[PDB]
Amino acid sequence: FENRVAEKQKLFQEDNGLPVHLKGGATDNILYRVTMTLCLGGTLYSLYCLGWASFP
Amino acid sequence: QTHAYHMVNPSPWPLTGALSALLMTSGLTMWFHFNSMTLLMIGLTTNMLTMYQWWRDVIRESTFQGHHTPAVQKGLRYGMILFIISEVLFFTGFFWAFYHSSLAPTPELGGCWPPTGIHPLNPLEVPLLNTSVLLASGVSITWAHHSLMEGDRKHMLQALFITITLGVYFTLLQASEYYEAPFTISDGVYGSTFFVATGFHGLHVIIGSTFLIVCFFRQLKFHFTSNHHFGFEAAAWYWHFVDVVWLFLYVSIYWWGS
Amino acid sequence: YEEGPGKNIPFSVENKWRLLAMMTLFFGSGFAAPFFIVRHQLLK
Amino acid sequence: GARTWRFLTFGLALPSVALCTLNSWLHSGHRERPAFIPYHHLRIRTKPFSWGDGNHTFFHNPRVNPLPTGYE
Amino acid sequence: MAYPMQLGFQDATSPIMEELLHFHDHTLMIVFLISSLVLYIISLMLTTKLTHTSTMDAQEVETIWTILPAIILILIALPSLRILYMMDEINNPSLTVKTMGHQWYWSYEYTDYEDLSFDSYMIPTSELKPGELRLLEVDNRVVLPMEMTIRMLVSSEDVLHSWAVPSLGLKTDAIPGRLNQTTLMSSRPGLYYGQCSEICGSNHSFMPIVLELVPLKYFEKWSASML
Amino acid sequence: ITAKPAKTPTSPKEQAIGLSVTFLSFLLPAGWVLYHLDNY
Amino acid sequence: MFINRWLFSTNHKDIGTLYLLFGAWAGMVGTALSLLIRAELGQPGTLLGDDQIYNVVVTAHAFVMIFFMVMPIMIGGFGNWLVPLMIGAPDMAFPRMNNMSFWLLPPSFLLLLASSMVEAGAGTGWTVYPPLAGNLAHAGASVDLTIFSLHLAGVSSILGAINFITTIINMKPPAMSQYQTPLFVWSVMITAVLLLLSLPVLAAGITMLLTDRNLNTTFFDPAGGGDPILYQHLFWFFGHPEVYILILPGFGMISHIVTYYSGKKEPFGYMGMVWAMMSIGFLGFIVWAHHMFTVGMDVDTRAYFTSATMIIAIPTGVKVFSWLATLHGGNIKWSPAMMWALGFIFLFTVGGLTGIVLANSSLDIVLHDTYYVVAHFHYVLSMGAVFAIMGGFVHWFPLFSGYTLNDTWAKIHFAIMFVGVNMTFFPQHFLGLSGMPRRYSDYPDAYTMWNTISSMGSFISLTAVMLMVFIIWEAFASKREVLTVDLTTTNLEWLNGCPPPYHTFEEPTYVNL
Amino acid sequence: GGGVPTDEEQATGLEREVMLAARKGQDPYNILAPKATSGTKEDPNLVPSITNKRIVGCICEEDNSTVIWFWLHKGEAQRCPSCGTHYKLVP
Amino acid sequence: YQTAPFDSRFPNQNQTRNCWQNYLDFHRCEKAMTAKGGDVSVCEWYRRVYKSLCPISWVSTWDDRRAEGTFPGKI
Ligand code: HEA
Ligand code: HEA
Ligand SMILES: CCCCC/C=C\C/C=C/C/C=C\C/C=C\CCCC(=O)O[C@H](COC(=O)CCCCCCCCCCCCCCCCC)COP(=O)(O)OCCN
Ligand SMILES: CCCCCC/C=C\CCCCCCCCCC(=O)O[C@H](COC(=O)CCCCCCCCCCCCCCC)COP(=O)(O)OC[C@@H](O)CO
Ligand SMILES: CCCCCCCCCCO[C@@H]1O[C@H](CO)[C@@H](O[C@H]2O[C@H](CO)[C@@H](O)[C@H](O)[C@H]2O)[C@H](O)[C@H]1O
Ligand SMILES: CCCCCCCCCCO[C@@H]1O[C@H](CO)[C@@H](O[C@H]2O[C@H](CO)[C@@H](O)[C@H](O)[C@H]2O)[C@H](O)[C@H]1O
Ligand SMILES: C[C@H](CCC(=O)O)[C@H]1CC[C@H]2[C@@H]3[C@H](O)C[C@@H]4C[C@H](O)CC[C@]4(C)[C@H]3C[C@H](O)[C@]12C
Ligand SMILES: [Zn+2]
Repeated sequence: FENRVAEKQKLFQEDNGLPVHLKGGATDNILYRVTMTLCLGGTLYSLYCLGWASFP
Repeated sequence: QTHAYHMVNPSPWPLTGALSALLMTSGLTMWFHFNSMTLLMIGLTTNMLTMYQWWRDVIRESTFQGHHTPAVQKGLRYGMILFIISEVLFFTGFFWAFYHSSLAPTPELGGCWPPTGIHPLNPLEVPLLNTSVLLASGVSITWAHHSLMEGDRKHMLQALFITITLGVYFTLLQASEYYEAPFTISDGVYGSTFFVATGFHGLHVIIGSTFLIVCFFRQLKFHFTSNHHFGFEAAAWYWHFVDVVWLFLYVSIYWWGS
Repeated sequence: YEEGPGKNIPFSVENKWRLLAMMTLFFGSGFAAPFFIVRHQLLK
Repeated sequence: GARTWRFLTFGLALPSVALCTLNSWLHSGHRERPAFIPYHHLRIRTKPFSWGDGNHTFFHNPRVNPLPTGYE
Repeated sequence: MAYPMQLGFQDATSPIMEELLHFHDHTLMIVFLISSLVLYIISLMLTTKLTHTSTMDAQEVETIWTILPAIILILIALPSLRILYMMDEINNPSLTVKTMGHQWYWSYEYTDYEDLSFDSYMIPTSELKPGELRLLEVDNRVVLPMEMTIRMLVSSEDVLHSWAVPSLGLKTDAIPGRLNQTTLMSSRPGLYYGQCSEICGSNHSFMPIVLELVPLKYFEKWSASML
Repeated sequence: ITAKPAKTPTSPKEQAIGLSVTFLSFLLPAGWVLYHLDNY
Repeated sequence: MFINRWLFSTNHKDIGTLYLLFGAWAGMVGTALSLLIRAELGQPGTLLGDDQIYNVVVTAHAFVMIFFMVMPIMIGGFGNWLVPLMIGAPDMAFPRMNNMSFWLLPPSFLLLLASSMVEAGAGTGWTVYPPLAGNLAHAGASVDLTIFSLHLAGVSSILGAINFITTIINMKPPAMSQYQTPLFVWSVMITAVLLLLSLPVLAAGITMLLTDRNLNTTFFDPAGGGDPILYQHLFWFFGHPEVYILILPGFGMISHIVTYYSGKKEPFGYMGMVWAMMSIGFLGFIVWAHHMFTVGMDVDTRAYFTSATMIIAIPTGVKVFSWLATLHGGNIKWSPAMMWALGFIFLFTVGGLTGIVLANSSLDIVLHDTYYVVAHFHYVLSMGAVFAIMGGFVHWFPLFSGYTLNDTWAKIHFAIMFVGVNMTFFPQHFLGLSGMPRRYSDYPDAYTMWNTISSMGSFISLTAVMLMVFIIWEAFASKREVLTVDLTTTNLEWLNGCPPPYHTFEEPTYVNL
Repeated sequence: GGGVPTDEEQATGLEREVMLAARKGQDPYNILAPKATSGTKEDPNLVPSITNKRIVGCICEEDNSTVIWFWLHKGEAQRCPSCGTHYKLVP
Repeated sequence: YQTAPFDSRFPNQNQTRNCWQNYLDFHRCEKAMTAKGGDVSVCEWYRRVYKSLCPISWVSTWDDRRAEGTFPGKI
């Protein structure tokens, strides 16, 4: 393999105001949206599960 | 700023981590009592997504953005040491459980250790092979460390590959020994102490092996310098911790407890 | 981010009467919860 | 040096693993399972397991792990 | 038993409970004195307009306020441990009685000679006889000989309980799979009450203990009558 | 400590309203539950 | 912007603020639970008619007060706000991991409130002893939800301890030794070391309870050769350190408040105070079995645990006398925070002394599992932690908010609370000496007078809590903006103004050697 | 056998700035404790700043546990209010 | 015989092993005596001690397990 660290340093130091978790580009936004959707949706489902289990 | 410390970009991973904890625990609840794995499989997935993105961002902040000054690296050194201490005290509780049960075997056991009807594994067979494997991996990871410090890319990769191979060998041997064992987790306090203590150790071997594989790919991608490679040091310290816990299990449970 | 008195908090203090409503609901919901938990357990 | 730790890896550590691998290899082969005795401190069931029929351990081996009622 | 508006311990029924009373008086004097001295010194520090705000040297005074507390702790520890070892000393019992805790009642076994055993349940409030004590009376009392060293052995057939009789200075946890020993000696005839002293579920409040202390001859005839 | 006078002074009447509303937010819901215990 | 700031924080001040809001909300839940306890006991007979619900209320009261009120306020709230400011650090070592310590607590709290809502709750006591907490006597999800609540609170505080130790060791000005850090910073470092070592042992024990309940292990089940008493050792190996964890940051805040309102530049005997906190922390690991004097342990073991427990009075005495020596010669300012601190010194001393009574195993036989123990810990822990929290809250509110409290209202609040807690807890000594068990829903008739007075006291503290909410409202409603603070030369946390900017110490302090 | 980058080749951002300044004996990110002068009005302690004020902590005597904190402003030397040691801002 | 005397092998609050040891000793002795067809009366001391100390449910459970072949002690 070849050392491509300098090209990743240029990408992550680009003066575009993006936070580090989104600075890789469009793929970061997708994986973020998948993660937060599963967390928030999962959490709403856990509250439904509590509602169900709170009664006999 | 005219200090050397890292002001971290606002991050969603602490929240996704906290919610993954909620989904894993409520999921285990739903699996043990309401016959369903759905919540648990969502929690495990979000937990793996959180860990991936969080440690990805740490690599972005250090290798790619240069935020790991000597002061920041010194902090991560303390954080990893303190994390390892907390894991030692966790194992201490299981060792206490083991010594408590085995030093004063109750009448239900036949008043002896090992209990009546327990046929322990021979400590000189696969458990001794496992000891040789983890000790060997402590030597190979040390070779990997010195190769990296000396600027030797090929030997660092070969040594670290050997170390991971031994971690996998240990894990496959242990899986095999679990399957072959004539006793189970339900075989009283002997099975309870054996499987829970070696089981948490097994999990730590898988976590440590995963950490080493992360270091292997980062090395392939040239992330580490001959002087700056804290992810490698942290994985090596964790790996020595896993070795040392094994030595204590081998002497206590496998040998003294047989 | 806004700095200074009334700006370093996740709730507004721009209107003392809306703030009273929000503080009422916040502390009130916490104090009420155990009474409604007991009611729940008694009604099963 | 890396040179010394490589010397130890190939000269001592892996030869040890090879010797213990030989030792394990030679002492393998299935030993005879003991007479089933329904001891009350073994095959504990206070709650069904959350998988299978509730009565099988997670890495149940029919050859060497009896159920509470005996070998399958 | 306790009486209304009681401040201190139930009157001692056993010599060891007498010892604990005298030890508590000694300890409580020390607690009163230290409490009072701290409140007085607070009030002394807070009642002058005179000031001294420069750096104060601490080492002379820190000797006083480590050594004096060390001596006070030794003066508590010495009689404390004398009593601990006195309770533990070999007494040769005349009788062994077992109690088993259950949700939510005590059973008693007297198996030195015959197989005598019975259940002991709280009298419901609605069934108390005039003059009887709410939450304290049982149907079947633990009849025991007065003025005799008795070995009590305590266990459980379910969850943790704890077998307590405050006026005898007794509290022994009732643990399944374990046989805990204590000794009981009453100086007097009478009725001595206690209450389950380990949270054991929804009727923890309602599984009391009643000892009935009588002459040996009466204990023997009661025992025979209970077979 | 020193401080400015209140930018939005809370008169005695305003304080009686805030104190009353605060106390009621604690007392009414718990009171409703305890009053209805028999019914539960 | 709101989500980035309050859900995605990497800022020690905003995370401190999240912890204070969480802990205040938790305090309302824990107070309601406490009032239900005292309502059941306020007259003879049954109020709830369901003692499983009484036991659930008692259990939840303790978990909420300990895990969701005291630890988040003292460590998460004051610790995150003050520690970086007091050492001139720009933030915590792990500012993103810090946010996860915070966000683990709402889910932990949700699992506890789920435990109480499913089946018949966990009516176990906060000790969660098997076999009562086992899958026979507590069948169903309630105890497992309680275990998982503790797991998440445990991870929160372990990662928090790693953060505080790293920050305090690594992020001081290079000229500043550990012996030039303020006592509050010492108190948080020592508390963090106790959490780091103690919580993993709790985690191991409650994990064993989980596996006994769900995977047919028998750690605590005699039928498999287990032992209920092993659970008790693992729990209290954690639980004694935990009670020092609950008071140490309070000791730290009391040192600062007494120093400040005495008009002193420094507490009396700084190195003695450091010595005392480290000694308490160490001895705190070797005394746990004083929670087990009635389980049937050997006489020599009881003699050791009695002796080792009494030793803690020596360093603790050094602190109490050092606080009085700090007042000595002070220009005393009778602020509401000083009143809280003086109430702390007195009430902590009373509770500490009843702990020395309990350390005597012989006397503990008769006092164990009685209201004497409840009286001891509501003095030393309940009033101690709460008085230090209220002192620190009234002292630093203007730093955190940029606004002043009404001092007259805050003095009224103190006076009501002082009356209420003493009326509540002092009579519980008489109930314990005279033999009233703890964890009871009802009592023999003789115990009526003290239970009646205790329950009437509980309503007085309720009035104080309601007034406290009004007082905080009045401060934000009126907006009196802070101008000057005295003694900034020995109170660095004030020197960046009220409130300090989002980013402080971007340019670090200059300290030469 | 080579192929591992050095800090000189691959360090970036603030890590690199700290690396390059240290080679020159310079400390722009405040990693080292400054050495006191005699602290007289003639020989004041020189306090670098990127702004017109900076907080000074004064440990007046060796092993004092109490640090004395104050803002040092651009202009005339100021004195520690405890020991009178002189400090002068050099923006 | 009034009750089981103090036994210096078991001097502590936990008397579980005292009950267990005397139960084992009785049944070992009864087997050794029945086997040669000697007299079980030599075993009487062990019998009186375990009957005094042992909970009825423990003896009952141990007796059932000896008859089942699941008693885990050596007799
Ligand atoms: C803030 C929390 C906190 C603190 C700091 C303490 C401090 C102490 N505690 Fe307490 N304790 C609890 C919280 C706390 N405790 C809780 C929650 C429980 C019960 C848990 C449960 O069952 O739910 C408990 C239970 C508990 C027990 C078990 C009782 C039983 O269940 O039977 C004992 C036994 O020794 C004990 C003792 C002590 C002692 C000796 C100290 C010492 O550290 C006190 C030292 C202080 C002083 C002594 C006062 C100041 C000193 C002087 C003025 C110097 C001079 C003094 C002398 C010479 C004596 N406590
Ligand atoms: C910190 C710990 C703590 C606190 C504060 C309290 C507070 C109170 N507790 Fe207790 N309690 C325990 C810990 C605590 N408790 C524990 C561990 C048990 C044992 C449980 C078991 O047996 O398993 C227990 C048990 C217990 C019992 C015994 C139950 C039984 O044995 O059956 C009783 C009886 O009266 C009692 C009452 C009260 C009362 C009336 C209050 C209060 O009402 C007293 C007044 C205090 C307040 C009202 C607090 C206000 C604080 C806030 C609102 C926060 C504000 C926040 C900011 C400013 C940022 N509690
Ligand atoms: C090669 C070793 C690798 C280990 C990975 C294997 C499986 C799952 C994960 C293991 C994690 C470790 C320990 C958890 C407890 C039990 C598992 C012990 C190890 C194991 O795998 O034990 C098996 C039983 O597994 C069982 O019950 C399986 C039960 C599965 C459910 C797990 C329950 C989760 C518990 C929650 C963890 C709490 C975490 C606390 C965090 C601390 C925070 C402060 C043994 O099989 P057997 O058929 O009984 O005997 C063999 C007979 N031929
Ligand atoms: C598949 C099985 C599922 C089970 C769940 C857990 C599974 C797997 C987890 C595997 C752990 C992987 C951790 C990868 C961390 C990568 C980030 C990293 O290593 O980051 C490094 C910093 O270290 C750091 O943060 C150090 C951060 C270290 C944290 C790791 C600790 C182990 C985590 C244990 C987690 C759960 C344990 C629970 C058991 C009860 C970056 O600095 P450098 O390396 O100096 O580089 C910079 C140079 O390039 C400059 O020249
Ligand atoms: C990204 C957002 C987050 C995603 C949330 C998704 C929520 C949807 C989950 C579907 O719900 C499932 O329904 C099944 C029934 O249809 C249940 O089966 C289980 O319950 C059945 C009920 O009888 C039983 O047969 C068995 O336990 C078992 O099959 C199962 O438990 C439950 O999970
Ligand atoms: C521990 C915390 C609790 C402290 C004590 C609370 C103090 C009481 C506050 C008032 O609470 C209310 O009291 C009313 C009665 O006074 C109730 O009305 C009830 O009774 C009225 C009079 O009979 C009826 O008109 C209403 O319909 C009926 O709901 C009402 O529901 C309830 O909210
Ligand atoms: C040819 C390549 C060079 C990589 C590079 O310098 O970019 C070499 C260097 C070290 C090699 C690795 C190590 O020699 C160890 C392993 C040896 C096995 O025979 C193949 C896989 C194995 C994991 C190798 C993969 C790959 O061929 C590597 C990575
Ligand atoms: Zn100076």
